[PDB]
Amino acid sequence: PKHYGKTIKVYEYVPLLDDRNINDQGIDASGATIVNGNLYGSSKDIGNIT
Amino acid sequence: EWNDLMRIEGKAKPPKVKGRSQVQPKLVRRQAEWRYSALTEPFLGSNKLFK
Repeated sequence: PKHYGKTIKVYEYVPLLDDRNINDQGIDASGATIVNGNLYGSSKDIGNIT
Repeated sequence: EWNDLMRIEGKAKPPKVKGRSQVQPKLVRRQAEWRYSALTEPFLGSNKLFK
């Protein structure tokens, strides 16, 4: 529609377990504050997942 | 343009300001809203349509 200028914007939602998902909400099993909110990113390492 | 006046879109829309309202009451829609139901009913008053 008119009078909105000349721009259109859309929103894209990334999954839960992607490396692009970066947030400040994370608590690890102990209860402390952890850096990353993803359980694990786009990492398939068996050692890293466990 | 006439449809945009009816639905409040395009040029009929009020400008957007941060500290002020954008409420536009709908006049053309109202005037048409009585006319519709006034006109439709005669064609649905009986079971048969054509004489």
